[PDB]
Amino acid sequence: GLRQPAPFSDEIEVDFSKPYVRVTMEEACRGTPCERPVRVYADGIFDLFHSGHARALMQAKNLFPNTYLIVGVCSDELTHNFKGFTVMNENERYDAVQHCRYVDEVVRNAPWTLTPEFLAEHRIDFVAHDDIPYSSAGSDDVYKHIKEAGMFAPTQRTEGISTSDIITRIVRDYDVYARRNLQRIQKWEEKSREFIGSFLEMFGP
Amino acid sequence: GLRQPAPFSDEIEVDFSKPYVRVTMEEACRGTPCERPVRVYADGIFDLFHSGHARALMQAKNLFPNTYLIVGVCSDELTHNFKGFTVMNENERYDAVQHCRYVDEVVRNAPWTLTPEFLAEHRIDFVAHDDIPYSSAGSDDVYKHIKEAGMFAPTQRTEGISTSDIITRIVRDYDVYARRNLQRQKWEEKSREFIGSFLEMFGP
Ligand SMILES: C[N+](C)(C)CCOP(=O)([O-])OP(=O)(O)OC[C@H]1O[C@@H](n2ccc(N)nc2=O)[C@H](O)[C@@H]1O
Ligand SMILES: C[N+](C)(C)CCOP(=O)([O-])OP(=O)(O)OC[C@H]1O[C@@H](n2ccc(N)nc2=O)[C@H](O)[C@@H]1O
Repeated sequence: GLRQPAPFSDEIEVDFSKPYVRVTMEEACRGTPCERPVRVYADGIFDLFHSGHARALMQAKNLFPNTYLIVGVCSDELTHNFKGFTVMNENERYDAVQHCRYVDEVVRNAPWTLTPEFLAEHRIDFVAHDDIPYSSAGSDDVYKHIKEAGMFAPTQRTEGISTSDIITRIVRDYDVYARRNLQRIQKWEEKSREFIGSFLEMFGP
Repeated sequence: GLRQPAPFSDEIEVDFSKPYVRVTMEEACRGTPCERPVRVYADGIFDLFHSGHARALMQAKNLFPNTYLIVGVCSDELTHNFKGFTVMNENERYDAVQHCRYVDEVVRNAPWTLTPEFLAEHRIDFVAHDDIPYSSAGSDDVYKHIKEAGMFAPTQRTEGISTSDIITRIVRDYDVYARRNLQRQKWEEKSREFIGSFLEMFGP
């Protein structure tokens, strides 16, 4: 079992007498020595941290026999810009992921698009996300180049769970509930369907 | 690290050739030889599983040098009955806890009140929860009897976070957003009463 949370990128002592060398799917799947695990990077908002996230993170932890899971979490600032609102701000979301079971390391304030230097800095061998193209402004897929590098490792999305769902579950209930106490309208019953959807647009795609 | 989730209670084998024998704070804090960890029970709804929960569990895991953390998760039925609603469904919250870092095994469909024979089958050495007396049912504290056995290990609530808080953030903005679009009166005065009432349904 684990008694303590996951190290932030900062806490950890890293060595540049160690050159940057990735591994190959074959070399990684044959499985790595204990001193040299495979290093994988998964990224996201992780708003309303839930099972869908955690399973993806488990998928990611298990890609190879010996693996080190690092997880980039984006800032509120970057997220509100390119995506929509978070219900929970970055610190809560930083704390959340630290408590996940398969998480070795947390990377704060992580970049929307990944750069050669980020990958070199954090010594990343592969990258874990779902195989849908991510369109964030200017790009049809922001993982395209990581895919092309052969660096990309796809994952599977859990069904029935998502941050939109958790929001729509609540909002749907309050909508009818508020209006009910107002009675104690007709256009609302019509626009209720219209309002809720629009509301969740603000939270992304 | 850990590549796999937490077992459930049933999913694991248990050998009853071992009689039920608890352990004192003393020889527990002295530390427990490997094959005999200390077994601690923490319980809750874990609706909207969050970091207040997760750290609560971390303390629980850390109460002793060698500690086995069992965590019970109460049913929708029990919860809707004795507490209020859950936006998360019992099967969802069963899954949530599985992915927590400090949790060795999960116990589905937990009791609202803990019983001698429940503590017997799960071989529970101690119990971790906050020291605020828990009043539901007719009990003004449901842990009092567990307290009195000296079997209780308190924990500390995190702050700024709780399952009720995540509701109000989401809720609030929508109360004002809807009304805003609505114009396309007097709701403002009552608005605070509304939200408050809405969160009463999920508990205190
Ligand atoms: C901004 N990026 C593109 C750099 C990082 C990706 O941003 P994002 O919006 O995909 O982050 P997110 O928090 O929505 O998703 C985190 C990860 O959890 C996975 N996920 C999410 C929800 C869900 N029900 N099942 C999942 O498997 C997604 O595939 C993703 O790989
Ligand atoms: C009903 N019981 C007593 C049988 C089980 C306990 O029910 P509960 O209402 O305490 O469950 P809950 O989900 O509200 O709390 C779960 C656990 O997380 C901890 N917790 C929760 C929120 C928070 N901000 N800080 C915390 O430390 C609580 O101490 C509790 O131990």
